[PDB]
Amino acid sequence: ENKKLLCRKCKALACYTADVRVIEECHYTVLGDAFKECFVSRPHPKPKQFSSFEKRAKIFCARQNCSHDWGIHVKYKTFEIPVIKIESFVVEDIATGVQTLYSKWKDFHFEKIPFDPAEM
Amino acid sequence: ENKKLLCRKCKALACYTADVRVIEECHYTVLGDAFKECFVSRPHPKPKQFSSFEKRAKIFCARQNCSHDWGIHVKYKTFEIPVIKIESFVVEDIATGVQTLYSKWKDFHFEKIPFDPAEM
RNA sequence: GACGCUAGCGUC
RNA sequence: GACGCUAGCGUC
Ligand SMILES: [Zn+2]
Ligand SMILES: [Zn+2]
Repeated sequence: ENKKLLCRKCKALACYTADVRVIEECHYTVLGDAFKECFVSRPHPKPKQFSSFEKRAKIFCARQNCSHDWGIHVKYKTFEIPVIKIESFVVEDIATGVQTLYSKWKDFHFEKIPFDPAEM
Repeated sequence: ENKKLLCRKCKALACYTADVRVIEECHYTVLGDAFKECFVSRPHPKPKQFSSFEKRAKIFCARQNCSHDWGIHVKYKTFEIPVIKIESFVVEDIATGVQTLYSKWKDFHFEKIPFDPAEM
């Protein structure tokens, strides 16, 4: 069932599992312009290249006074997208409100939709 | 089902699960004189007391050119005993030869006989 | 980011 | 030892 991700630090809404996409069964990104508003970016202090994408920026919660580290932003194929680490969020079940703290995506089981270039 | 612990680094036989005893359902020690031949000690650089015992020393694989860290030696009640961390070892099934690498005792499921002072 | 590794610190 | 938290390094 649908879930939302909240910033672990300030509990601000980040996105919904419906917006989440999986790349190479290993990396997690989020679609839509709404999410772009929820984080700010910063040139990565240790940028580098690996696999199918290059690491350009660190990303953080947009909430001033929070600035919680949410992960990175990368160039993947012809796209520049955010890649997030679940450890930076609280997962909340929308129907019940039950909150879950994961450390690894491997432990978080949901409909893991694979990334599709045709979604932009 | 009885199994043997091998030094993770040099693969030397250390003990059997038969010899293992649990203290406070959290800490693991080894009975018998045979095990006493398999490790050497060195005063603990960062001693301290906690729970029911006192940390006196570190213990290492007695094999020279190995000396893999196996855990500690403590005064517990009126006992001087070794306390081992499972991640310093490789578990081997005696019947099949299958080897398992655990990191935490909670993950290792064997007949965990609790410590009995009546056994020295 | 995913994973692996070293060092240090902290609690019982 | 059982947990917990930092920092750095490496790999793709
Ligand atoms: Zn936040
Ligand atoms: Zn050894």
